[PDB]
Amino acid sequence: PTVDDVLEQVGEFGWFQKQAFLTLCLLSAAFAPIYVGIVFLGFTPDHRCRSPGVAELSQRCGWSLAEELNYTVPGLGAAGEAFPRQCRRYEVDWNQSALSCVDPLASLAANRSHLPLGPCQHGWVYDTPGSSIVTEFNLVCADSWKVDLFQSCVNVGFFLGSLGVGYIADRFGRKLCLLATTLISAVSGVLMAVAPDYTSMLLFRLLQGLVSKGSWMSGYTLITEFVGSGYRRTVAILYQMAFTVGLVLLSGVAYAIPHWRWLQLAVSLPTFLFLLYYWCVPESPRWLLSQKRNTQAIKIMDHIAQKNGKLPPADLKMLSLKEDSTEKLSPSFADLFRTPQLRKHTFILMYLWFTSSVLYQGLIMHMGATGGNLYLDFFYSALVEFPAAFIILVTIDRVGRIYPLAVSNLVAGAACLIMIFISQDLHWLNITVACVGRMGITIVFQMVCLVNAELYPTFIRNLGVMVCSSLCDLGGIITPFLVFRLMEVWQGLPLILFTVVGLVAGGMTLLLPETKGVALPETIEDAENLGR
Ligand SMILES: COc1ccc(CCN(C)CCC[C@@](C#N)(c2ccc(OC)c(OC)c2)C(C)C)cc1OC
Ligand SMILES: *[C@@H]1O[C@H](CO)[C@@H](O[C@@H]2O[C@H](CO)[C@@H](O)[C@H](O)[C@H]2NC(C)=O)[C@H](O)[C@H]1NC(C)=O
Repeated sequence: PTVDDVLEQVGEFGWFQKQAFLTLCLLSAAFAPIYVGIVFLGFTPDHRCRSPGVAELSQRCGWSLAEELNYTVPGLGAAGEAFPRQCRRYEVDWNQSALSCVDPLASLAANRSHLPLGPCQHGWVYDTPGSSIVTEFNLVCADSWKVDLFQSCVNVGFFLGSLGVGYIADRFGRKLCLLATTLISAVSGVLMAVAPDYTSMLLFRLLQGLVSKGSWMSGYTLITEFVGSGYRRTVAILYQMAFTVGLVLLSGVAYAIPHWRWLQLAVSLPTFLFLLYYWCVPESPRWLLSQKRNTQAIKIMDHIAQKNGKLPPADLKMLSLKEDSTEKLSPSFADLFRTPQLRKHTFILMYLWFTSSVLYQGLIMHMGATGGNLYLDFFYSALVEFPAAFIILVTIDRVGRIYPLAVSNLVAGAACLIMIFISQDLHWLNITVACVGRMGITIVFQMVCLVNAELYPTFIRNLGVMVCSSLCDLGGIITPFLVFRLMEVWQGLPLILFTVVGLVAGGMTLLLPETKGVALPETIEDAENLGR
């Protein structure tokens, strides 16, 4: 009367599992807006210093947008690539000075650079018709650093949330966390759009970052626990695919409405619908059974059999763990580093997370010049992930879960290496090589997530995956400074480091035990002898 066999009897993947998976995938997309970052709220368009006198002249004679930028604005390329043109204003009186359209300012100085440069007051004039956060608070020239501060604060919030949000989810249940966390995320999201100043917006976004990953991973571990042992692959890969579909829909809607506040409100409000559909999914049977609440576990098992339509087994009355467990099974950070096998697995997984994040950031940084349309580039980037899900879904149960991950990490490393050594000049080959590298990186990410979830015990699974994921955020935060610093030492130093890191990660992946078709553990002592 173990949880595995009885679950198979009612059905590993039945209508109940299908409905629960669909309801959770509805939640998967809601994490795309929070994780994408500030790419759609903080895009910086072209900008010049507003001038009152230009408005009067704009109507007197025929004008064009390109023409106006040319001989009304200070020229670029002097004392910087575009520092003068971006946020410097000559301040020469353009009003009550009828110098003709042909020679508006040429006559006065007979030279452009030598002209007088005044302050860039009167705010700014931006190109895009829509409004972003940069346009809202004029975070353009003097406060340009504030965007980096916002991004870094959001990232450190992510890191803290990874470190801490796991314990509450693990100790107090997975449904309670998925409810409170998503509720806080929703109530902050709609609140950010009504944020008056720069501080409040940043605070609400920091809170949402603290809570979002906790919500997403609670849902992931809930669905993984619900699905049978054989079908973990399908559920996990489809959850990731649902996240990608949410990302694509985000790109589409972001193109639909540019205004950042309306975007945030439209993205946040639908989360209340999912909060309304919390009624469907009950607590994971495994967590309840481990916590010694067998009555509710059997009550739930009766329901799944009912919804499945297959008669429940008569043996449920004696449902329990394989061996008589202790009264208390509380999760704690202390228990995560006691068993040498568990400690080794945790270290390997943390290093794999860090390597994946660093390699991803390096690959995206070393990409080619950005396209004219940001939205199309983002859509293509999201689309490249679907082939990864197609590939991973067909090989996990036929070749295992260790060799694919090792080969994917090594493939991303070799992609970086070929980018470095072989000619990196603009060619059709380079874009395809970058796409292959991106596919390898996303395969690494998804495989690491799945194996890390499947490796830890049921009563500490969420905490372990959280702690191991925190290193991904740490690497994402730290890598830009590392790449900037190393570039000074030598021209191509960063890519050698990327290649060696990838090779070492691929090598270390081999130590991790295989998990092809093995029931996920429920006791730490059981997880210690998993390999044996
Ligand atoms: C610049 O825009 C982008 C921003 C981010 C990305 C992300 C690339 N990958 C989809 C990352 C996969 C990592 C991800 C998975 N799977 C993940 C899973 C578990 C994690 O730990 C619990 C985790 O850590 C943050 C990330 C998702 C949920 C974010 C692509 C982008 O291109 C579309
Ligand atoms: C950019 O602005 C300069 C203004 O100095 C333009 O140079 C003028 O070009 C016209 C012909 O298009 C000549 O008749 C003028 O004599 C030029 N000015 C001077 C001071 O020699 C230049 O053409 C502009 N370029 C664009 C693409 O708008």
